[PDB]
Amino acid sequence: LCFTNVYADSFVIRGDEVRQIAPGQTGNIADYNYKLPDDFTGCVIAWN
Amino acid sequence: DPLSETKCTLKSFTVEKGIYQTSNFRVQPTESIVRFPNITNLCPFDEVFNATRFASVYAWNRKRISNCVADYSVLYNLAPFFTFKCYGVSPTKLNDLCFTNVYADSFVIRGDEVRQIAPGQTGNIADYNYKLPDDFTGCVIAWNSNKLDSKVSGNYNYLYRLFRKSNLKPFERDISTEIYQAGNKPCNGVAGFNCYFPLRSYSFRPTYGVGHQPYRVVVLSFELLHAPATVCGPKKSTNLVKNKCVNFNFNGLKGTGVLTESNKKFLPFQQFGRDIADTTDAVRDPQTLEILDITPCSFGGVSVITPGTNTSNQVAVLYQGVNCTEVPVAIHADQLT
Amino acid sequence: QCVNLTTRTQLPPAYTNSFTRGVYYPDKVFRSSVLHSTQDLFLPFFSNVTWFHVIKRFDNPVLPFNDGVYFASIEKSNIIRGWIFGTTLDSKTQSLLIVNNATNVVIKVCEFQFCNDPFLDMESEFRVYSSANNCTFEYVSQPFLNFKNLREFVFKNIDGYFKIYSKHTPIDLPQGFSALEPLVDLPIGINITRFQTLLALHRSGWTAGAAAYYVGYLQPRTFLLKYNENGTITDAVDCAL
Amino acid sequence: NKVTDLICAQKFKGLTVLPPLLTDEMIA
Amino acid sequence: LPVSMTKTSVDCTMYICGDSTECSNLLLQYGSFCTQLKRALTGIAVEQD
Amino acid sequence: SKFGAISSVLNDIFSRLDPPEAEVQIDRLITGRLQSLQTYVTQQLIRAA
Amino acid sequence: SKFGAISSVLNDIFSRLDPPEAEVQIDRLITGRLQSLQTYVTQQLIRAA
Ligand SMILES: *[C@@H]1O[C@H](CO)[C@@H](O[C@@H]2O[C@H](CO)[C@@H](O)[C@H](O)[C@H]2NC(C)=O)[C@H](O)[C@H]1NC(C)=O
Ligand SMILES: *[C@@H]1O[C@H](CO)[C@@H](O[C@@H]2O[C@H](CO)[C@@H](O)[C@H](O)[C@H]2NC(C)=O)[C@H](O)[C@H]1NC(C)=O
Ligand SMILES: *[C@@H]1O[C@H](CO)[C@@H](O[C@@H]2O[C@H](CO)[C@@H](O)[C@H](O)[C@H]2NC(C)=O)[C@H](O)[C@H]1NC(C)=O
Ligand SMILES: *[C@@H]1O[C@H](CO)[C@@H](O)[C@H](O)[C@H]1NC(C)=O
Ligand SMILES: *[C@@H]1O[C@H](CO)[C@@H](O)[C@H](O)[C@H]1NC(C)=O
Ligand SMILES: *[C@@H]1O[C@H](CO)[C@@H](O)[C@H](O)[C@H]1NC(C)=O
Ligand SMILES: *[C@@H]1O[C@H](CO)[C@@H](O)[C@H](O)[C@H]1NC(C)=O
Ligand SMILES: *[C@@H]1O[C@H](CO)[C@@H](O)[C@H](O)[C@H]1NC(C)=O
Ligand SMILES: *[C@@H]1O[C@H](CO)[C@@H](O)[C@H](O)[C@H]1NC(C)=O
Repeated sequence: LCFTNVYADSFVIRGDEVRQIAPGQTGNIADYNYKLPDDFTGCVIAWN
Repeated sequence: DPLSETKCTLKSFTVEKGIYQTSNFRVQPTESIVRFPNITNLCPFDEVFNATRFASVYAWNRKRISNCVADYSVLYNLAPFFTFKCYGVSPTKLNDLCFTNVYADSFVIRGDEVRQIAPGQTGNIADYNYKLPDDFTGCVIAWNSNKLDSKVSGNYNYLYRLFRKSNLKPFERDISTEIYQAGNKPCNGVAGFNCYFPLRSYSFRPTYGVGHQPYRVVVLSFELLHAPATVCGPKKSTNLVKNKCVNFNFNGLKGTGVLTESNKKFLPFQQFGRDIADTTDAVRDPQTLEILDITPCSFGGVSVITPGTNTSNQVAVLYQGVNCTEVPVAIHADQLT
Repeated sequence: QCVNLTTRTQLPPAYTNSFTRGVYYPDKVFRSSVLHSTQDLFLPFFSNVTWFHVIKRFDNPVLPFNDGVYFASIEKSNIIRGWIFGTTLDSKTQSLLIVNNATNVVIKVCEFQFCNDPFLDMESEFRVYSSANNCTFEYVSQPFLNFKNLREFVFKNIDGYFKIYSKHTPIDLPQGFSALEPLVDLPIGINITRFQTLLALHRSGWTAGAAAYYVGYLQPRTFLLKYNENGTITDAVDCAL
Repeated sequence: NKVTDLICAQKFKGLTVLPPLLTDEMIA
Repeated sequence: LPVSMTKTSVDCTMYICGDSTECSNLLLQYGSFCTQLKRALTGIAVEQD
Repeated sequence: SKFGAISSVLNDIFSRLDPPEAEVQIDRLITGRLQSLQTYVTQQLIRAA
Repeated sequence: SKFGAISSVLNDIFSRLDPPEAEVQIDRLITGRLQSLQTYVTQQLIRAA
């Protein structure tokens, strides 16, 4: 599939905050550092 | 203006002589009110979750939480994993809903058997020790217990059942330890073939793998009925307004309408009322105990009387079923016109 | 401690006909000038109800609790006091107990060392249970109270609760309609599979007043209820008669 | 005279009845 | 002999959704059923007269 | 009628579930109500004929 | 007609998979069969006219 543009948002978080980077999630990182919209489309890759 | 709305409804730039039904008018709400119970204590959540000395699967404890305030935000005081599945309700900050009666159950089970605590599952634990109904509403929480339920020789305080006469009805507890005879012979003996003692221990050893690790599980069972709602959540109240459009949240019931004093002979046990169309029509304020009648904001249809665009451009407007005094004057924006 | 009596005259239970009695409000919603349909545990219209009479005549048998109980009492001078509910009616299992004071009602649930014939005897004797094991639920409230008094009670035990509906009328059974208003909702949850009543007998052996009480059992049925201009049931129709 | 709250309940759900163009006097 | 029938009008949004706005937003995504229904009812109403 | 959803009122569906899952319930209720109103219109057309 | 579910026979589907999906498939079959009944009734009304 051919797309217009790709945005790569990179950050290093603790293990407990990994689930916070997801649609429909509430957390300190969600409301203070990084918020994802509900209609977000893409992928999230988190590795130790 | 009405002519442009007529053009948009007709999907044409020129309209002929006639009367056209364009849209509807309704008075848009102004303020917001919230009435919830007046209790101020906190629910015994911390006397079940931690529970140093804990329960077994075949004699699972049951706590009945009532007349308190429920704050589900204070749950992130444990190690992660916290599997956490709510059925019939979402937990994503939905602690803003009052509830009738809440049951709390708690037990330790094995690793691969945590999936068995769910409706529509068949398994040893599912049909021998604990079974949820098909249409269950509530939540299930699971977490690891290696740090607190580990012993060198393995703990024998934890047991489960493997053999019994038949399955279990939902929310049924079996404590019987009578022998289970299988083949043909009467048994009635302490041991022997077809003579089975219906209890087996877990024998949890830290040297085992993750799939064999003890998991501690708590199950919250909710109830929604025609009741005053004992348990509830931390939502602040608000002074109530009358004779004025207002969207409202009365003990968990959301609506929009004009709240007025009602003179319907409510009996002491009756909470709210209904009409012919099976809709709410009267509510009791759970802080002053006064019956209130609900009537939605004025609404109607609008028609545009116009001669042909080739003749003129001025129009007349007909509001259907309005007494020429209920036609709103509007302040800045309170109409869907 | 309880006493032994040998002044009883055994007699087979009598039977009579319940015409249209035993209709109660099934929900906590208000409806006016409406014909509604309900599907719940009711007492079928025109049914057998067992008749027990006390006046010597002394009857406190044990009766089952299949699904629910309809208890009527045509009475004067306030003989009947309360009830006991349980499975085995011994010390090994829990049981529920309701008694009326001179001006109070007390309800509590736990194991008992019941006698064979609990009873009450100006009264200063109350000989029901010889031992009070540890009890979970206790509750105290205002009293529930030619024959002139007609007390009607409906007892239900479903969904981990205990529903008591009651009605009182100043007057067999009278042919008429009278709905029952919810009065107690006590959430305990045992089986409750057999029950026995308690009356008051006073020494002259002993002399007991003329009292008649009626027992019936409920079944799942569909009913059509009529709500008048106010929220009062005026008539009902059984869709299975 | 021989041919004859529910209306309000129907109206509150969006179902309304429109009047005829010819009144009874005109038909008479 | 009967001649005329009662003229009725139906409001979509108040019947289907009621007092909910998000329901209206979803209802905008299901086509032009309401135009058809309103047009048919208006046709019947004119035919009566 | 519920048409297979969890309740017959929209506000309790929206206030008790996440938008991921409320859509199914709302869609099913909307489809049921649209079908009922369509049936009403068809019956009215036949009676008008 | 399966109407998009697993099998037309419902006694089979009630003894194959879990209640959470069996209820959904039974609901789908019920809706399809109700649609069939409505279509039959409407056609009968037109032929009766
Ligand atoms: C009403 O009846 C109850 C039931 O026996 C009485 O309660 C007892 O009261 C005495 C004195 O306070 C206690 O020692 C007993 O333990 C109570 N019984 C139970 C079962 O708890 C009560 O006294 C009576 N009179 C009232 C309430 O005025
Ligand atoms: C209510 O208590 C009775 C005990 O009297 C339980 O019923 C017994 O069930 C066993 C198992 O089938 C039978 O062998 C007994 O005969 C039953 N008792 C009687 C008197 O018939 C019953 O399980 C209890 N209800 C519960 C636990 O819900
Ligand atoms: C419904 O309630 C009204 C209000 O109390 C009842 O009307 C009263 O009835 C009593 C009994 O006959 C009269 O003494 C009062 O004068 C009535 N009040 C008024 C304002 O008329 C009415 O009877 C009730 N409907 C019933 C019981 O069917
Ligand atoms: C157990 O009780 C303590 C006492 O304050 C509380 O902090 C803790 O959260 C409780 N355990 C759990 C799992 O909530
Ligand atoms: C709290 O609410 C109850 C509800 O009936 C009311 O009786 C009481 O007066 C209220 N108290 C305060 C301080 O608002
Ligand atoms: C409309 O207003 C007039 C004037 O106040 C009043 O006489 C009449 O009864 C009203 N009609 C309705 C239907 O409210
Ligand atoms: C009185 O009845 C009880 C009931 O079991 C019995 O135990 C007791 O022995 C009886 N008293 C006498 C004196 O027989
Ligand atoms: C009531 O019981 C009697 C036997 O005592 C029986 O003859 C009669 O038919 C019963 N009535 C009904 C309605 O079953
Ligand atoms: C207290 O109640 C329990 C029921 O859980 C019972 O086993 C125990 O015997 C009771 N205590 C006494 C002293 O009877």
